[PDB]
Amino acid sequence: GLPRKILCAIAKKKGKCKGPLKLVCKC
Repeated sequence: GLPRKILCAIAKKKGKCKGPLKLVCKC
């Protein structure tokens, strides 16, 4: 899988960030 920093770039661009990514990246 992709790194949590790279997943977060996509998550905040699409507007879909959730646990654990939301806690990890502070979305």
